Amino acid sequence: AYAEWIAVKVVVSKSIGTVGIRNATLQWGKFYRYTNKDDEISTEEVSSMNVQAGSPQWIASCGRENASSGTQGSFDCYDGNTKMGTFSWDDPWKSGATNTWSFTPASADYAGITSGGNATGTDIGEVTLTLGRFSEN
Repeated sequence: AYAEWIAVKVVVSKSIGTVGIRNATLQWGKFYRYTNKDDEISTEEVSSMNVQAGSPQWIASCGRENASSGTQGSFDCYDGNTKMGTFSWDDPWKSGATNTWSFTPASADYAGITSGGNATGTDIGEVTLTLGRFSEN
């Protein structure tokens, strides 16, 4: 249902400049133009987004309307040709389960730090994903 939703704020550091959102996939639900759940966006369009440092953009997904299922999917983040990592989430419809989400870095050259999100809510809600390029101390 629409009540199961996540919205990911993609924050690109000046250490990267531009992040390509690629390889978006959904096991359940749809993508939508935040904040309007009726304005569906294709997986191809999400997978064409370029996010610029200083101007965050949102990737939002919800369950299909009136469906007894939630939203579950992923997208990849790229620095040019180089994979940075993958953001994934699971927001089930049935009660008695925990919502999950994560960024998994492809290497220690990049990090994606998350803040916010409801682990036990009907919805995950808003999660901020802050992406940067790093070197070992």
